[PDB]
Amino acid sequence: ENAELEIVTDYYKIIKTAREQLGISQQQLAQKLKVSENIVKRFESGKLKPTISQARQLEKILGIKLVTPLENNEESEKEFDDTGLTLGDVVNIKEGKKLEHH
Repeated sequence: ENAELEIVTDYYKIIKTAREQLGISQQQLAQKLKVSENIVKRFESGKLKPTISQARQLEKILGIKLVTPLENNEESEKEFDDTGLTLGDVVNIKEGKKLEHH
């Protein structure tokens, strides 16, 4: 049934373009949100949606949104979760912060 699918997920183009600009994996995103890789595919297929506190955290999850390698106009305040920034600021003693997709 195609009425039980979704495109108004709050998870479309706007975020999608940009999470990919950061290269961070499905499994890595899922930690940034306390969920599974398997749920995040479920949103990207229209089968499931995030909740309101989660929708609240997606806005905040990247500090950003919007952009492809090509998208030039993007004027909006950078807006990131504090655990997203400030508890993120590690591995601190190494360069660039030593992430899993690096």
